[PDB]
Amino acid sequence: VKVWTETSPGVTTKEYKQGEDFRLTDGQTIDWSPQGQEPSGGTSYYVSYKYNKRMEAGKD
Amino acid sequence: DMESLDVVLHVVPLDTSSKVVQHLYTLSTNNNQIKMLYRFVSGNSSSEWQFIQGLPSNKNAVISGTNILDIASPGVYFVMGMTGGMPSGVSS
Amino acid sequence: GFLDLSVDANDNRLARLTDAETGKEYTSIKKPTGTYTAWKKEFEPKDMEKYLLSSIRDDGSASFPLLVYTSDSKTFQQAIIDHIDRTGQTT
Repeated sequence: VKVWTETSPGVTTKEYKQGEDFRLTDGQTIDWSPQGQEPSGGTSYYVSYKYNKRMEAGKD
Repeated sequence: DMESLDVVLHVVPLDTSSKVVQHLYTLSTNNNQIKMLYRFVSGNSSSEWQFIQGLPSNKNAVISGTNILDIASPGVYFVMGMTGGMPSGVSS
Repeated sequence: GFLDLSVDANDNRLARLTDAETGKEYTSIKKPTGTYTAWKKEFEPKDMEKYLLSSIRDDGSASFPLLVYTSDSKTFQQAIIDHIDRTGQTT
């Protein structure tokens, strides 16, 4: 849905543009092999994404 | 030369039963107390304990609630809320 | 250069960089909710020039901080105003 960094809760400093910048690889990883920008190594950033869950009885 | 804690000692064997390498690990969930140490032992002789400095979550540790002059372990720390010994006007 | 970098669990940061060409040190800091500061260079004689009677040349020789020439196409009064605006020197 979104890949981004913040300097305060809910204020978007940079949003990365999927297709360039990064892509979804194998449904497991954000892949920065596209020619665009990426966060510096070792920094923390936010990802928002959708996945199918096997729901558990008595838990979900 | 540390605070007394529960520890695990791992003993690594050598070419003879008179010599070993020893690793020591402290048993605390507190990130300031968890420590790794090692040494070489030969008969009654040994090296000193080699303290290995860990980075909690790959970051410098935070120190607070003490006098900055009572810190006695080498390394790089973030210091804040110190009870005394700071320079004039320096809070952290 | 050599970078000595420190970063705490709250993302406070200290960066000390020494230039491998000149051996000059530069320092920058970041707060948990901020960006890095500009690089604070180590102290040098040139950083005092605002308070001295003399300018400091690249060879470390002294000179006058104001030189006015007929080629400049300015009045002495405008050269004083331009000098005070450029430098903040009062004396």
